[PDB]
Amino acid sequence: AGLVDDFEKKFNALKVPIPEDKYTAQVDAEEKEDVKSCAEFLTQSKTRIQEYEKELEKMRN
Amino acid sequence: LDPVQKLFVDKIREYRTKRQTSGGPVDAGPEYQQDLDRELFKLKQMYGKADMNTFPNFTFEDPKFE
Repeated sequence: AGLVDDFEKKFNALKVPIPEDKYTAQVDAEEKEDVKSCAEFLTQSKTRIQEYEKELEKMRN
Repeated sequence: LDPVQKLFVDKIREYRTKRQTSGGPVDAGPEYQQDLDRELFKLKQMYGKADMNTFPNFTFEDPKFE
């Protein structure tokens, strides 16, 4: 005896890390690829889109 | 614990005659000791084995990510 008691305080006292990272390039491997996604391809793609719209204006004449 | 007083006088005092000694409780009885040692180890084998007078603290881990 005193095992449970020893264990009691020690278990109630015994604490725990929380499990590591691996692969959290995602937060970043996002936003930069996101600039490619969105902005870089976006803006270019809108630039394309507009010329056809302007030219569909022209084709409306 | 139970009854009849002349018979139980023979036995109920013999409940506690055993208890009315405690280094070999009027007999621990070598056979009791031997088979006890057998079953107490064998019990230990039949148990889980991570010492029973020690605290199994924690472990840590790291899960599959790509």
